[PDB]
Amino acid sequence: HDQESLRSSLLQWCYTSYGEVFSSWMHFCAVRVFAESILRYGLPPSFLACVLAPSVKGEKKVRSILEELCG
Amino acid sequence: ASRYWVVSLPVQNSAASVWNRLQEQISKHSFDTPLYRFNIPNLRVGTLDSLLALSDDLVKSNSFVESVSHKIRRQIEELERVSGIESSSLSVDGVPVDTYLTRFVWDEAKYPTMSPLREIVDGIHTLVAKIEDDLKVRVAEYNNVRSQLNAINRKQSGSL
Amino acid sequence: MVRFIRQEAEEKANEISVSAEEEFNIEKLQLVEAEKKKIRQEYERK
Amino acid sequence: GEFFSSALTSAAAQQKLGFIAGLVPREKSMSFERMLFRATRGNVFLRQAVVDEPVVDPVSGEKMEKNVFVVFYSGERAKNKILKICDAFGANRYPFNEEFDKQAQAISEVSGRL
Amino acid sequence: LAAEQEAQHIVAAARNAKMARLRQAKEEAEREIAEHRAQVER
Repeated sequence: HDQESLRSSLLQWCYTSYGEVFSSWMHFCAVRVFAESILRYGLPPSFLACVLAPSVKGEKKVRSILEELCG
Repeated sequence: ASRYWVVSLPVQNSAASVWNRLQEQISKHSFDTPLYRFNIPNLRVGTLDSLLALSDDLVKSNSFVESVSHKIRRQIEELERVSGIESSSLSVDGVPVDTYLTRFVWDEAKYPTMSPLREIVDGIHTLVAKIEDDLKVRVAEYNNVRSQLNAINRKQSGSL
Repeated sequence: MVRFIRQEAEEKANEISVSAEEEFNIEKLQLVEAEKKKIRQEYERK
Repeated sequence: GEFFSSALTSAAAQQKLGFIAGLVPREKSMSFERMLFRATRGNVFLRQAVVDEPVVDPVSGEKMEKNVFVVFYSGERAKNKILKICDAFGANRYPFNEEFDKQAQAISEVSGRL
Repeated sequence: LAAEQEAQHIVAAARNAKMARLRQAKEEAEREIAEHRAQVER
């Protein structure tokens, strides 16, 4: 019963920590936006990219649009 | 879970119909692409050498993010009772995935210092490492509880 | 590109110079404190 | 030394930086542009040869299409990767003086020694 | 180039002129010490 509670209550705190880790990953993505801005533009942070989880067709269309800055 | 899937384009290299059209009114609406973003620049940026150092450290930052994602997707889900935290409950920077991915408001004073991010990135990485360490401590506690599980009751039911 | 590097170099030099000037002011305050202490000592001796 | 008038003009047109003097073979054009994008970032300028003559290897006289080139490094942090890229190029690489006359004199002295 | 001129004597001039601010701090320190000494002597 204690193991089940830990998987339900202590692991509820683990899920809260997972949400905090998701927040940290969002902050990391925010930092990476400025990192890419510095890498492919001037030093000051300014980005016009986007973050999502699109389908293959949408990613292909985005790459076709952005082929002016292809890798 | 899902690994990183963010696109790479500066302000001067917007792929939308207009430079400011990345957030909305882009051709992505026609293709139903869920892409969204909102600017949140830092107070200042480092030099060229600082930029190169940050780019080098971005690999370690991505590795740490991947480790945190793997831990969150494995330890919580495997317990069969910890995956109850939905996207709203696990909202990134206080906003769900619909809004968290549409803005960079996480660059506020919580993980970074709202300042030149050359060391603020390392500080936020250390904070994320501490969070992952807490998650690993919880996973170890769950493992010890499972060790407490499958106890002497696992033997025969008597007369055996 | 190079103009942004120019601003960073000037900003770093400006901040360093201001910090050095503030440190020199603090050192001067400590120096006048020591001078006042030794002046008090010599006045007490006199 | 040829880059002391070509690469310098290219950098002036494109504009603290490092010296990426060395070499890059005729087949290193892709690696100079497609690769090392993080370090170069597109703000650097370079002058390269097309291996007009077979340049002998630094430890071999058999020679190949080992063109020599001089570029600008985007700081020491980027110069760390620039040195690795130049090593991957593997052509007849040797640093020279910044001055065009001094670089030409060094080239003449090395040719006389050879 | 422009970057070379930026990293040129333009910044080293201020780096060396920080000695002027240091000298001003020393001068004001000496003036304050002399004023305090005059006051206590009086």
